[PDB]
Amino acid sequence: TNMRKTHPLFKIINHSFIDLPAPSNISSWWNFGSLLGVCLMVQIITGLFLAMHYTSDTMTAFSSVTHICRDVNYGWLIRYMHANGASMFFICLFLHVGRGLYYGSYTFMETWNIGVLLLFAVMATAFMGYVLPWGQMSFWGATVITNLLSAIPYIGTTLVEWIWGGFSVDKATLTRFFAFHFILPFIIAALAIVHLLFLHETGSNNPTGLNSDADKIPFHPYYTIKDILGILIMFLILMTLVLFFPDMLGDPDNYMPANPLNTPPHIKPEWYFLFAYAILRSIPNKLGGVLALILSILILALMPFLHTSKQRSLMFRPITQILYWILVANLLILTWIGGQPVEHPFIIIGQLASISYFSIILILMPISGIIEDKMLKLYP
Amino acid sequence: MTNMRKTHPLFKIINHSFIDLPAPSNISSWWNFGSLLGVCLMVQIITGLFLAMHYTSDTMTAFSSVTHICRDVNYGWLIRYMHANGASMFFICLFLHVGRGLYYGSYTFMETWNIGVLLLFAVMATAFMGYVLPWGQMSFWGATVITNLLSAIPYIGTTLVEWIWGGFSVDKATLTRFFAFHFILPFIIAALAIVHLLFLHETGSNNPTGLNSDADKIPFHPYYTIKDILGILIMFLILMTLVLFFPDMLGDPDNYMPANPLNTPPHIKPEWYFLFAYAILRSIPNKLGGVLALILSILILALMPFLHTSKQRSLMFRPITQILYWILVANLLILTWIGGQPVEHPFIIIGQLASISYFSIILILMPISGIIEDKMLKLY
Amino acid sequence: SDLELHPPSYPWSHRGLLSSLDHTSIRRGFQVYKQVCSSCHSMDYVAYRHLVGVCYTEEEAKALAEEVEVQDGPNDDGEMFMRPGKLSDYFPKPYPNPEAARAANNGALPPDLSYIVRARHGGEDYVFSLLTGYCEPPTGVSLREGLYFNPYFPGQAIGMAPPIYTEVLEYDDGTPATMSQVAKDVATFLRWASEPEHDHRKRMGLKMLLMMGLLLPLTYAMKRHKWSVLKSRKLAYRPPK
Amino acid sequence: HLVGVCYTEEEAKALAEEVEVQDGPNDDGEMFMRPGKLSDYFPKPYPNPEAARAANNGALPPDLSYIVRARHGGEDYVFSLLTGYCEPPTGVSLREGLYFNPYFPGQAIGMAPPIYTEVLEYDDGTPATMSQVAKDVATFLRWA
Amino acid sequence: GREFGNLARIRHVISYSLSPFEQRAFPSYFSKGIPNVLRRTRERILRVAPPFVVVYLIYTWGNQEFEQSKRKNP
Amino acid sequence: AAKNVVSQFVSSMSASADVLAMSKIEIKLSDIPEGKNMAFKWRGKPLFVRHRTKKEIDQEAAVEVSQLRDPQHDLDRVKKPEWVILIGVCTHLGCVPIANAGDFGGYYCPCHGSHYDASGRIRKGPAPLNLEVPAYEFTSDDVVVVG
Ligand SMILES: CCCCCCCCCCCCCCCCCC(=O)OC[C@H](COP(=O)(O)OCCN)OC(=O)CCCCCCCCCCCCCCCCC
Ligand code: HEC
Ligand code: HEC
Ligand code: HEM
Ligand code: HEM
Ligand code: HEM
Ligand code: HEM
Ligand code: FES
Repeated sequence: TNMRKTHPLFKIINHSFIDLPAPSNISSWWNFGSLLGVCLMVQIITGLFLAMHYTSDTMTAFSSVTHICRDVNYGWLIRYMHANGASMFFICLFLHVGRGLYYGSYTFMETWNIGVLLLFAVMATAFMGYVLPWGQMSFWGATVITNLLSAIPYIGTTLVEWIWGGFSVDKATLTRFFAFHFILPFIIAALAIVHLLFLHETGSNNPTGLNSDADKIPFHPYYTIKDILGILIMFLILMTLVLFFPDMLGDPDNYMPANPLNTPPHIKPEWYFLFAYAILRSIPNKLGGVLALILSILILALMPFLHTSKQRSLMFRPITQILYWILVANLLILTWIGGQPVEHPFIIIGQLASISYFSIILILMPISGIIEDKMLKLYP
Repeated sequence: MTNMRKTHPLFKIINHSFIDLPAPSNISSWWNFGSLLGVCLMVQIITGLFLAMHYTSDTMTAFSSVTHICRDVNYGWLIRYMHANGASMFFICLFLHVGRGLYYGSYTFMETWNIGVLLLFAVMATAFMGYVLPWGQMSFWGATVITNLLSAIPYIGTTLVEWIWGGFSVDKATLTRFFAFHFILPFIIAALAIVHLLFLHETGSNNPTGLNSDADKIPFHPYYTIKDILGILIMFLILMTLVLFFPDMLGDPDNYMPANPLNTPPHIKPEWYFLFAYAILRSIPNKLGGVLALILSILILALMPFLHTSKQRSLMFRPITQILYWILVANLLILTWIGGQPVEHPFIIIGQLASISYFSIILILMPISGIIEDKMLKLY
Repeated sequence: SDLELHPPSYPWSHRGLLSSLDHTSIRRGFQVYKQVCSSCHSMDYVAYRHLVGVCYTEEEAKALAEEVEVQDGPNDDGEMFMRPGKLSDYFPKPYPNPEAARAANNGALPPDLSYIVRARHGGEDYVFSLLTGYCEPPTGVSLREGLYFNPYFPGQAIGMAPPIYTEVLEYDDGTPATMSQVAKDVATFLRWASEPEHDHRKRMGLKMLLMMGLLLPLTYAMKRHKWSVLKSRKLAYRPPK
Repeated sequence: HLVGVCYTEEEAKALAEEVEVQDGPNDDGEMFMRPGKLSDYFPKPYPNPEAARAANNGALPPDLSYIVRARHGGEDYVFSLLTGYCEPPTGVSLREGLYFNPYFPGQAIGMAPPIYTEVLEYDDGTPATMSQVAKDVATFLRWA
Repeated sequence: GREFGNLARIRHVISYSLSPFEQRAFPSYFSKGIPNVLRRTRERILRVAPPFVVVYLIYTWGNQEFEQSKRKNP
Repeated sequence: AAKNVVSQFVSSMSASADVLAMSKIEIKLSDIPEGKNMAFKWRGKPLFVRHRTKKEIDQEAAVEVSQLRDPQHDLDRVKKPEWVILIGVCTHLGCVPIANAGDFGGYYCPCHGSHYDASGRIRKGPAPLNLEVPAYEFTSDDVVVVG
């Protein structure tokens, strides 16, 4: 008789958010993915209120951005909220991925694959969105990334000309990047619905890695109020970042208009790309660097086939815990190296960091799992 | 082993919706039309995406960008005129779909009907703002006329219209926000259509007889799949002979001039899918009353579930209400013809009689005819 | 040269977390820009209406806008004509195109100073270090004529002549116009020119800090209520053996 | 836009280099007067519509880029307008600077009758009668 | 499909809970929190901290080596 | 907090400071004599303003209302009949009318030959309507602010 279990619109809400059985012991890290959804929604809303005054022509892009920040009522709040929300979105995304790696959540293979497709989509969305304000570093980072994407033999030059709409980054590139940056978050939202559907088919994972069917609680009100508290905390960091220091994560050189004649002495993207850029500087080969970038994103999708243990989480695997924190440390090292000049000693440090990164993910972690199985009297 | 079609968590939805969905065997070609609408919707989106790749929402560079699409972009004329003529064909399929729902008694599915009315409002708003977008003379003056009749609302109309405008008249703020809203609205229409199909699939579809069709039901594949491919190809035939042979028989010549606030056209009218609404508006000598009558015309279309006073669902065995239905359809054709005419003799009295007969047939004469055939068949 | 010199951290009155700008300094720096810096540099994104309620009143900014001529038009015979400036007009260009700016300044283009403290590392401190930092070049370097030695400019070869000296202009409020005072005032004004929303942003940040300091413990209290339903749960086992 | 339609690249290049186009600015910061190129648009007679109204006595001559598609009748309207200049009937008086064309709305156009017999010379030896010139320019405006 | 009532088979387990209106929201907060925070820190600090310590060391070494590289070589 | 942020976004959708700057910043001066009509640029449109006399007030009041192509009397146009403030735009094609001409001493459109009176009512031409009177507010009598 009740509309919660009978009405077909409310039935999906009931079985996804109200009466969904959830483990009672999942920590605050399980907030983060839900935070990601809110971040995406927030970005879309702010993006819509940025689309109401942005003009996507090269003569009136930077001027339209200054008109947003100077004449539109609280347009500075909307634009800097959009930029710092993108940064906080990548913070939540990195912690969501690292939690999936630590607690063995990649055994949900379809959920993991939809996740890495979402990661590729949001990285492309962020890159094109940074191209959009048409600053100096926007135009020069776009030119650098596309002309290194031109490194595929016999296909690369035609592909980068068709991506550019011409010989370089120009008005056609800006218009098509505005259209593509508009269209991508809705595809991201649909893929997030498929992500949640693939998760809810099999249930979620607890930090101990055991079977949580012995003790499960309804999602409401427990994780409802936990997610509300997480949303409030995320809004605290986001509003502190937008209302006190709007430029620790930005670049001053993007406040100059785009000059094709002038190249900057240092060209770098944002920090969530920077470590990948460090890998892109690690190998002195064009095509090898491009494949290093693509495999540096795709070995996360490869890791469900790298599980050689009979225990799921890392809570009872201390050597792989140490090696995982060495991996996160190496990621911080690569993030620092990516924003450094191409000069000694950063070359050998970046090469050592990339070698350590691929060695830890590819080689050392299954060996650590095998010897942990041997020491627990499991492996022959 | 297992059946991958029925057990995969993603393929189960496609299997339940388009493969093994039980459908009535005796549904006619009108049951193609709604599926065609969905196809036409995504066609619009695809063409719109490419029209978003070369268009600049700015009053100095909107008309010039449209001419640049028509002349300089490779096959840009084809995609633009496909977008416009597919909008017209989208409304053709819309009116035939709604007329199918009215004739065959498909409005007894009340939640599906009201969701469809919401989709109808959303697509009308999308087409209105999209017609404003190329910034011709008729675009600017039609936007001015619609916003002035919105400003006819007492004590909140002026504030609402200067907040919709972003200023004291139609300017580049209005153009940019109309571009943003015209971009974002079809994805809302797509999600709402997903809800529309969800409610229909949990309530089942209707046969033209109106009887219980559970005795003779067939899978959607491979009958209605190939029937809808044939309908899609016929819809492509009409759309392609409209785009390739008569590109401007439905278009407005005065839209091919740049927008001038100083010069007003001698005749101002909206497009042909707004003309019956405009003729209903123009008949009543009260602007608040005219807007009230327009909104309540679409709302009595929404209210049509509550006027069903007959024991038979469809109009297949109800010839008096069939006659009244065709009087209503011909009256809609008359209102469409009057809406493109000026306020001269004898169009005022004809339009007033047309609107009076339209509201009388929808509200009064159809339940009276239903009661008359109920008595006349000894039903009560 | 390749080696650089980072500017230090000067203790501005707006350096703090909630400390707003000094609007008298912004007014004095606007007078500095109008009297000194407007001959070579432009302020394309700041109009005369932005000064109303920040440094000047409505009539004072109206007089400031009326003091300069704007090429408006076209007239009914299709001609450009001079008109007195109004409040809706932006600050006037020194040169119509950057090519004449490069011609009149020996190749170097003076940048538009609407974001010059937002587009430089170190902010307006660097601007202060550019203005009070001119010195005699050391032995070893011999820069080309038309250039000047500034150790804070990258490459240490700036095309800008030193524009500030003592009593370069007069102040209407009787403040002594030393070179350091003029540089500090124009740095405050250029900080305002990049962030007109600075004081409002800090006020909203103060309200946010108080508001979140109110609502983090309260939301934590409701969470601890609903989850202390479960956090005192006691479980026991009764096997029949 | 004329190459591959009516002219070769050499003929269209000569047509572009016939007319002069303002371009610049130079390194000194001044606008110079260069010969035209293939990428250049067609030269405007007036820089702004105000001098257009001044030179043509208030009336602004419109852009004939979509003048076929902006008018009912298409090129039939252009052909009837150019070959329909007739004397006004009795009962209506026409002031100086206006001309009677019945196909114009209001029937008092401000355009002086532009074409007559042998108004120009054709390259291919076609007899340049008024109706032939009007038909050719209507075909060209339909192409435009 | 995977709702309550058929998740797992559990026998002979007794569970006790109170109303939230009978128990405190923060019962003995720091007296049982600071020992538990110190205990969790004790169990995890030797596996978390030394990678970040050696990252800090490599970062400071790289900064000073960059500054020595920019320095003159008489 | 929710009411505040909803107010922020709603105020963002409203009219910006740039479009609010282009209105209500016009100052009509007192150095304009009797009978001298000039155009100001208001909201992207020409605006004719002229100072008149009582003779033209009585002349415009002598014109009836019911026989007009567009019925409007002089007091319903302006509450100060000695100041005439209209929009100098031809309502048919968009030309610029020329004031202080004709039988009644008003606007003249040269593109087609339209004759207007001093108030702005249609008297000859293809224009089917009058000239729209903009709203205004009263400062000290030297200065009137249109809009
Ligand atoms: C007889 C055939 C002679 C020719 C031979 C060739 C063959 C032709 C077909 C023969 C068919 C034989 C019979 C089989 C068909 C079924 C019966 C049928 O259709 O009968 C005709 C029908 C009778 O009415 P019926 O619906 O059967 O029942 C009503 C209750 N007495 O009658 C009707 O439906 C008549 C409907 C008339 C409607 C007139 C409407 C007038 C007003 C219109 C206003 C509309 C516009 C309003 C605008 C207002 C604003 C300006
Ligand atoms: C004409 C003599 C000028 C006067 C007056 C002012 N400036 Fe200038 N400035 C001028 C030139 C030719 C240049 C470019 C020199 C170059 O090598 O690029 C500049 C540059 C600046 C800059 C930018 C410095 C940078 O690192 O990008 C700033 C911040 C600057 N000038 C400040 C400034 C101020 C505050 C002035 C008023 C006192 C001022 N300038 C006047 C030429 C001239
Ligand atoms: C200067 C004497 C002109 C010559 C040479 C040509 N035209 Fe013209 N035309 C002229 C003016 C001042 C106007 C303005 C409208 C008016 O009131 O007269 C026009 C208008 C046109 C139009 C538009 C007609 C309409 O109804 O909008 C067309 C289609 C047109 N003119 C065609 C045309 C052609 C084909 C010409 C070359 C033979 C030509 N004009 C020359 C003035 C002048
Ligand atoms: C469909 C929704 C979105 C729209 C309409 C949108 C629109 C815009 C616009 C107009 C800009 C340029 C204005 C500016 O300078 O900030 C922009 C910038 C940006 N966007 Fe988005 N965006 C959307 C979603 C996203 C998402 C999901 C991300 C995160 C991946 C994102 C990341 C960015 C970034 C990083 C910038 C650059 C910020 C800056 O340089 O100022 N956007 N976006
Ligand atoms: C686009 C950004 C993303 C969004 C919006 C998103 C959304 C979500 C949501 C809502 C959940 C369920 C709540 C939760 O468990 O925390 C979830 C869980 C999960 N996500 Fe994501 N996710 C994103 C990115 C990713 C990526 C990149 C991966 C792959 C590394 C991933 C893998 C997972 C996994 C494995 C789980 C389930 C683990 C568990 O529930 O214990 N997600 N995600
Ligand atoms: C999200 C998908 C869509 C996008 C991105 C989009 C984008 C655009 C753009 C850029 C224009 C201006 C181009 C031009 O007309 O010269 C336009 C025009 C138009 N659009 Fe859309 N549109 C979309 C969906 C739709 C839909 C669903 C309809 C309704 C069926 C529609 C109806 C129109 C109409 C009537 C025009 C005016 C065409 C004309 O110039 O005559 N659009 N659209
Ligand atoms: C906006 C575009 C629309 C789309 C894409 C759409 C889509 C569909 C589809 C795919 C079906 C199932 C196939 C069929 O039986 O025709 C359907 C059926 C239906 N729709 Fe829509 N629809 C649209 C507009 C509307 C509107 C405006 C209404 C309300 C008047 C409406 C009411 C219905 C009803 C009542 C049915 C069930 C009819 C039956 O199956 O017997 N739809 N629609
Ligand atoms: S053009 Fe002015 S009255 Fe017709």
